[PDB]
Amino acid sequence: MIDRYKHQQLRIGSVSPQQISAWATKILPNGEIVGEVTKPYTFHYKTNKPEKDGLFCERIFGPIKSGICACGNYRVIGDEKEDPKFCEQCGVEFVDSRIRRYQMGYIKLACPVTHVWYLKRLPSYIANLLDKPLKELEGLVYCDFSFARPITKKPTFLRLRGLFEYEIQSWKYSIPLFFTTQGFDTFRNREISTGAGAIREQLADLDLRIIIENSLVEWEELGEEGHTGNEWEDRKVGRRKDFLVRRVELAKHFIRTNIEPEWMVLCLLPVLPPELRPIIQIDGGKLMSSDINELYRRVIYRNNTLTDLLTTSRSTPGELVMCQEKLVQEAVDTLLDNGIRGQPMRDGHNKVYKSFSDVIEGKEGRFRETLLGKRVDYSGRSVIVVGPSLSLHRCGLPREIAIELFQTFVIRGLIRQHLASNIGVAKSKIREKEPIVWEILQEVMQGHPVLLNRAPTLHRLGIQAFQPVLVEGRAICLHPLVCKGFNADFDGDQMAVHVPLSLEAQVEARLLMFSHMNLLSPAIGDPISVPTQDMLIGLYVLTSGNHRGICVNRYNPCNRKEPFFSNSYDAIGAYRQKRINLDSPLWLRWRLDQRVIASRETPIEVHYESLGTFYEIYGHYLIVRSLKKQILFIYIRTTVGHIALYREIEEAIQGFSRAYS
Amino acid sequence: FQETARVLAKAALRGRIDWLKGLKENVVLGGVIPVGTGFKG
Amino acid sequence: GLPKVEQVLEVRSVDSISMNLEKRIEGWNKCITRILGIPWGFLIGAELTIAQSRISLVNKIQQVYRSQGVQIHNRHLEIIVRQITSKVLVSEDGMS
Amino acid sequence: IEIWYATSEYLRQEMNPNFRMTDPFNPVHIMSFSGARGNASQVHQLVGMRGLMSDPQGQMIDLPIQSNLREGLSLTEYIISCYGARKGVVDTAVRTSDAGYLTRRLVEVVQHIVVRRTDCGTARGISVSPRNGMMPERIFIQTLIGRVLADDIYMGPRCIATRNQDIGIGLVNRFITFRAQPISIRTPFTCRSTSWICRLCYGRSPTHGDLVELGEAVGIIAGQSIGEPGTQ
Amino acid sequence: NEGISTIPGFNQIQFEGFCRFIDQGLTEELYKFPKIEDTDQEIEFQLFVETYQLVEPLIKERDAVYESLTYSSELYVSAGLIWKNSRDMQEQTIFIGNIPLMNSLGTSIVNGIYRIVINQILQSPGIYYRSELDHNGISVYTGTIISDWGGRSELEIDRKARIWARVSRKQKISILVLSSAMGLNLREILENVCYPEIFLSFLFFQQRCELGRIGRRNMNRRLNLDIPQNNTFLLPRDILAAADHLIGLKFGMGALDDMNHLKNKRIRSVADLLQDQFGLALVRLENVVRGTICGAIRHKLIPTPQNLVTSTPLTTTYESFFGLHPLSQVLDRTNPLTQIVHGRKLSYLGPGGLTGRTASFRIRDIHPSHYGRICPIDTSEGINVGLIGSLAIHARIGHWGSLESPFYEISERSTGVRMLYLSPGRDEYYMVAAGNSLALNQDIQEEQVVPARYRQEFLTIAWEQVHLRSIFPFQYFSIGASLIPFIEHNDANRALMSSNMQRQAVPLSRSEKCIVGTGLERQAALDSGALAIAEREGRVVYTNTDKILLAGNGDILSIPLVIYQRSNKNTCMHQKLQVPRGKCIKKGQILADGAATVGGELALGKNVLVAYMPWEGYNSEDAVLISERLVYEDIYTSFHIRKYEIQTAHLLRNLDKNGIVMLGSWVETGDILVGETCLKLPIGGRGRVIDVRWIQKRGGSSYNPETIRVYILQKREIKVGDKVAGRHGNKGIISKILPRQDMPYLQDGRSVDMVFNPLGVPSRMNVGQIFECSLGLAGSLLDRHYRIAPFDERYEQEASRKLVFSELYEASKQTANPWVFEPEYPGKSRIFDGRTGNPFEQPVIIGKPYILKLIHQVDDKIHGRSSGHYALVTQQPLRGRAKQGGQRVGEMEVWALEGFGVAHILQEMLTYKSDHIRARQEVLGTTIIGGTIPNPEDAPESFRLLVRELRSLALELNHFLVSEKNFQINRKE
DNA sequence: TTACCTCTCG
RNA sequence: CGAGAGGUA
Ligand SMILES: [Mg+2]
Ligand SMILES: [Zn+2]
Repeated sequence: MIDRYKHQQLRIGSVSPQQISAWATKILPNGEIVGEVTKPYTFHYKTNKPEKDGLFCERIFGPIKSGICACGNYRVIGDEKEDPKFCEQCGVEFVDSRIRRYQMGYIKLACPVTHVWYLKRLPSYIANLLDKPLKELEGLVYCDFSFARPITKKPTFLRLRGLFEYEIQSWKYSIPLFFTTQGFDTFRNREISTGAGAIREQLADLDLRIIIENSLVEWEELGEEGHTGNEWEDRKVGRRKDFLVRRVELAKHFIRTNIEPEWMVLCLLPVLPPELRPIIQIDGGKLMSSDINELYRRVIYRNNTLTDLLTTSRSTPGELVMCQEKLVQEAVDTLLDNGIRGQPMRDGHNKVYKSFSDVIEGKEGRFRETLLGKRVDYSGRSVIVVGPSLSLHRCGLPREIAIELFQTFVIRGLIRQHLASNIGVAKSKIREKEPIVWEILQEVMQGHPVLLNRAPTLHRLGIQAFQPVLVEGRAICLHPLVCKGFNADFDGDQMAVHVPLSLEAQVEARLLMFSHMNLLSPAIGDPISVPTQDMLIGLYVLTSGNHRGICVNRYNPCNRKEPFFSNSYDAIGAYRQKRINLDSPLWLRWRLDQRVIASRETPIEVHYESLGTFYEIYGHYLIVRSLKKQILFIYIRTTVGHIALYREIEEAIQGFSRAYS
Repeated sequence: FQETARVLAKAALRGRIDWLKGLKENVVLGGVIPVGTGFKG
Repeated sequence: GLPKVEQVLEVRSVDSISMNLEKRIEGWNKCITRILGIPWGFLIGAELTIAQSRISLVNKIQQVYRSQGVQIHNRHLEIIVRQITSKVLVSEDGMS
Repeated sequence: IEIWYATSEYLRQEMNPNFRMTDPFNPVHIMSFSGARGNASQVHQLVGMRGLMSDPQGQMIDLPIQSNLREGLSLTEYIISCYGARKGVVDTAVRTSDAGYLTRRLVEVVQHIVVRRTDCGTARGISVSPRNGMMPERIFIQTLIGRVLADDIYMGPRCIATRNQDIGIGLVNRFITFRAQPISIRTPFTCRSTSWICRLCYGRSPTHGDLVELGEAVGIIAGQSIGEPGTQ
Repeated sequence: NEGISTIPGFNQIQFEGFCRFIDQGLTEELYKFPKIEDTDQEIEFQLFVETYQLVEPLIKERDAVYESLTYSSELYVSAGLIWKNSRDMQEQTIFIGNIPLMNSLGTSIVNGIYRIVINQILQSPGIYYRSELDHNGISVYTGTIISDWGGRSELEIDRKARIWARVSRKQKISILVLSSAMGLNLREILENVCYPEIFLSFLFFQQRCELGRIGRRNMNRRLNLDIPQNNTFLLPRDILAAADHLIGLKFGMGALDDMNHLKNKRIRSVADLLQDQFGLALVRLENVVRGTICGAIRHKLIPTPQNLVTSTPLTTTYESFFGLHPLSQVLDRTNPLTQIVHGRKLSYLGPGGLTGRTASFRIRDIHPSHYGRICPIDTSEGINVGLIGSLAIHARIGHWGSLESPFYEISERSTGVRMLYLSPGRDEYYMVAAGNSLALNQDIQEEQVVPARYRQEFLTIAWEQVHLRSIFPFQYFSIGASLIPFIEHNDANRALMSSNMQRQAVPLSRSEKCIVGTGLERQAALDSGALAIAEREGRVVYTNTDKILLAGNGDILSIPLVIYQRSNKNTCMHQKLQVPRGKCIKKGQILADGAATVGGELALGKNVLVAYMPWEGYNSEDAVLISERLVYEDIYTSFHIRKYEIQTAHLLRNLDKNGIVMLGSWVETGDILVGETCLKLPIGGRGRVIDVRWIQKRGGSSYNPETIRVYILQKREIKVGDKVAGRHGNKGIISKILPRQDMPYLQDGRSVDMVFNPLGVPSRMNVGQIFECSLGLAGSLLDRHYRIAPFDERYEQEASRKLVFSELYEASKQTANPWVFEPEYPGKSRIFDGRTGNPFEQPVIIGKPYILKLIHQVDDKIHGRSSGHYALVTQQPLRGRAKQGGQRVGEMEVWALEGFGVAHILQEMLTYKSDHIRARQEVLGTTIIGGTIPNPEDAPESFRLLVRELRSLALELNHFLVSEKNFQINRKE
């Protein structure tokens, strides 16, 4: 066979600054760009209207009510024939409020910042690429230290070629005076380095193919006199040995992967769509406003302070800018992954704030909590009861539960039979509990199955399907023999019901999820539905037997049972008419072939007569034979109880056969 | 299923591509799982 | 009981499950190299380690279940055991 | 400790003979013998002696319990008995939790395995001998049922079984009568891939008693099967 | 003086704790208040603690609940401020704030809610020695110093003498250096310490150094020392002594401590917590006072002492404690038993206490020290099993935090006996016996032997060598276990279940007392608070359903009664009079009865005729078959009241002029109760509107939105699906109700009310029920009620059998019913079938036991949903019956569906039914029309959200499909 | 561990 | 809506 082929793929990748922009940018009829949100304002102060350039702004994130623009007029969406996509007065985007769920916005940052994950891991990805001490790259990042030779890409007149150096005491003013206005800037950019602009630039001009060459050589040289020294030393030799492999690998991937190494330090910053951070008025909820929003404002603020500081005060020293650079970085860090560095970063009243990593992680993290399982419609719950008379394929469903689950189906019926004019008309009939609603409900559920599950669903048998039968009362009735699979008892257990809507779904339930089809357990092949408690007691009693010797007769039978029956029906009859008891011994003629399970015992007495007939008495049977060696008669000693079990098993087989026909 | 941040980072860097050939993955995407009636033959 | 099954399945220490086993595996590896050549020695050594390991792990889990009267078929344990035992580690000396 | 354990144990041993010989139809016997409810240990406590108990930290308490529930436990005995009960309650709570972690993790390792092909094409199989381990015949039988043979088995010039044939209880028995020692079976360890299995290597299904169908989730069934017996 | 000679009141601990806080606690905290002056020198404030007065409550307690206020008391204290500039004195008494008051029962009413404070168990400050087995060779030993601060101090000795402090994360820190820090000479140390040679060979204060009084005493006992009690510090000599002991262990001369013993644990209570909070509040008043002083400077104004201090700090602290502390909980008022049990609870967890997931297995087992103090049976099952427990009947709290069990001294002395209370430590050193003196041989009584406890062990010794005897019947158990009859014959596992179920019983419309009981039902009623007892002696002069007047020596006292009122758990409270007019009463005697109480005893259930036999499968597993008599004679009917509240066609028939539904209306789901913003009835509530309350309110910035509350009553009868239980651990759910004619019947003609399965007793090990059913039958016939204390076999072997069999015989003879006692099979009889008239084959157990109806009813349980409201972010269905929500298909369920191979069914659950907005809206239409539903192609919202969230952390996820036929790659959105 | 229910509180 | 507490099976 030729396989039917389907190819699907999912790709994950870090994104460039230009992309984050395109995710959130539009050009209006005026020709004006929209998208960056600058102000920290959320809505309005007691006005309940989104502010402009605000975290909830309509123009950047889409309209709040459909068709009603910023101005307050309403143009009918569904028609683009003569509708300004963007109104002259305001950016309207008239079509839908759904966009507020999906639309994105971006924030420009004056200072380059660094992502936490690459830096945080002990085998830091940035460090692995850098080949410089982890402390040195980090120190520059969180504390004021300045690199001296930032770019190896371009030649520079000053030549200390130093690393991060704390002291800027080196003449810097005379150097600026000697140099032209910004002549110093060209030189400084080439040489002096600060913050993370330096990291971004060092990462940006790096030679990967060269990096591999150096590494391999160093890796080859290391291992000289390897495995031949004091315990302390070898350990160190190895740790370097690996850092080297790890680094070669990262670079190789970069060569063939289309992801640019500089993207790790971030120029633009992304913003979640406004709905996903409802921040609804905390009208007594008190937590309705999102911490997402709270964290967002801080980054927005420090950034605005810096943009102004630079514009306002070129004269003010780098000390003013240096002070607030660190502040901006820290807000972003908490927003991305707080607790990575272990900083509490919490308001005193508040718990440590929720970083976006927390949102994703764990049981309540998006993937486990929402992606793997979800709440559903067309479902119900109630307590369970014994239901002995039901058949294996059936279950009893309370009527109140049913009317809820099968409502749509009944409305159709009322309309189809023309007992109601409109959908609204019918819903009324359902409420007055008129008797007709019940005849229609019964008709609709006749060949439609339903699914039942118990709470701790340990194994497949936890969910099984049944044909529902309407019952009055408020509990679900279940067949006695299905309880082992569900592990259910009748002392407070509850169950849930689901209805299968599609035709495809309905076929699967009848054909692959019904009890008759699943009578053997998955683990070794054993029967899962077998008679278990009271039922077993009854079967044992029927087959238990009768007193045999001293128990039935006081004195030896030597010094000195009777009923003989021809067909089994007569015997069962005598039991009813009280002629005999369940345990009384009896003799039954058998016309068939010696199927009685009994021990291999030779006859107790053979009695042989002169004309030729021989009678053989065994413990449970008498066989009469003649000279021609033919068995004239066989009689079995038994009790009524034994014949009753045989008859039921036999009749059931024959009945099923006669029904098929 | 356990270390979500750590895995996701390593991957973004390497541009990993996942061909969706297992059960759990297709559940997240809300698409027919390739088992049983879903397996096509 | 259950703790033991978690221990066996999560193989924190190879010796922890069976002492006799660690012995064999460390021993085999040292000895095999001298006896056989590069193309064939790693391959044969792997096949032997894989075979003993597989028998022991199934047998250890199973003894715990049989003590308490729980009977589970082997095929099921084997699907799980294979994944535990299906991978190899390239060594320090190997760079290409 | 020793005198009391012997006394308790002899009494338990002798309970069933007393019921079967002197009162065959007693309600307590019917319920236990039938299999309906009750266990010998549970009955022993109602009708014999409860016995020596273990204190926390595993030390016997030295005061025997000479009473049963019908007769009535003394205050001192009742207090000693309580020890055991806290152990049970603590174990049940713990066991329910531990089982779930083991199951979640087992399903994850083997979720991807589905039966995707009819024959892998392997010509290798594991060999099962009655010897090579001291195997009670039971164990020998259970391993073999449901598996497909990887090579022909012959007694003299006649073939008992051919490659690609499933093994059932009747065949296994013939192998036992005729003492055919080395049997080679295709098994999950003999397949050629780790992302899927083939029908012949997996063998007969536990549910429907026939070769597994293409498209079945063998892995989810395995995780669940090892885990559910865990509650016990 | 109490508890010797009688069972102590069940609320005594709360009463004593509150009193201690009111006087001693208040004074101690007040003293520490600092005199406050600022800068180089400023005005000085004086809080004179000598004169503190607490004044009476302005509102009465009933009013406080009606208007949602808090019942409290006002603290007025005198103070003087000498403004630095003035040099003169002004004195006034400022109203510092409000401190809450307790009712005798032990509850506090705060913001309208009855609240109760639970007790906590924590490790006591002191020195503890542990021997840690060492991974290599010889074992390491260690010492530790628990403190009120909680800092622990570690000292350790290795195989080579180490004497190294382990407080530093670093391995080596010197204890000797700490001794030198104390100024001790090296020479001084040598003279002080024994084992000098070993130490020769070897040649903070704010938190750890304070040891409470409890901490000091423990130190002095463990290392014999006798620094006086007023001293409360980590004086250095102690550290030296500790080292000396540490080495003695290395040489064999020592004891390793057990930390689970109760001599090493302490109990905090209402008093401690309240005192603590007072301190926090007081520090907050200092902050406020300093601040107003600064304000005075700005305005340059002469302060009035009152102006400087506000009442906010005291009130706010308590309001927060009651509302948010872990150990302050709302009282369960389901039944009278629940109210009494809640107070007695003890928790290991709490603030500054253990957490359940974290805690060790060993902390959750019984220890031999618990006897007489903490009940062995009661615990809360779950991940919290073993950590929440209950105080025993005869326990009390000592001067130190420790608990105490009463013991009788049998040793010869003048009096020859006294009842004494012993600390958990003291009694390990005496031999205690619980046996009796009824054995005599040819020697004397003193030589006879008995089982006994000594040093945490059980042994057998002669009567001469015993010192103390345990004499009380209910001493080792809590209130719930002490309400079960014939407990000796029920396995202990069941007893946990049983105590739990009594707490879940519903007060019924008419109440009846039990035929068989244990005798503690009488005290349980007295202490619940549901009865009206006399406060003065007198004669009853007028009785009306609303009130009673008692006239004693020239005064007339009016006692209000409770008619049809709601409880926290939606149950009804109603009091009914027990006293005829014209009768004399003494103080403390009963005047009226509450719900679930008849004649001064607790009555939570009814007595019914029952048979134990199999019946057509209706009783399979644990299910019950019942007669209709119970339904039509109203044996098990209960009243339930719910409240619905708001803040400010056929429908609207009920509403009045203002629009609020009138009293006496019958309402059904959908009907508006109070007039867009309309409040409407949920599903399953249908009842008379018993009352409407337009409550004006204060406290909010606006006059608090007046609250309109509606209260609705539902009368509920027994139905299929209800849960019923007995007192011995037996629980079941009703499966069928059958007409009297079809029920099994006796030789008297009567038909049994309920039928239970008989296969249950062997598995669950409760033989108590068989003894109780049989005695019940006897009492009904002979007109007797029996109250029997536990453990009756102390008197003789097989005592219970002798009581039951004898009583059954008397009933059989006096009323001539021979079936009640049958000599061949005692306790069992032969009964007949209603359907056919034929005898059942084997004899069956018939009796009248006491059966209770539980709070879990079917009506509350049932739920259904189609369509409906959807959530904002996840866009999934809502959770909860109240919220009209869906049900969860979770991880485990998916796995099962996958095993079956039902892919289509699963996809549906993940898309159309939950979270695919476009798809969801279509299916409702296809179904009404009659069409086919297509398989969805786009992604659900759940997936879309993940992408957006990731794109927020700067990562991109894309889904592409590559066409097999032409090789094109298409990006799905 | 799963599911289920009620409440209070800023 | 975020926390806390009491239950159920
Ligand atoms: Mg149950
Ligand atoms: Zn007794």
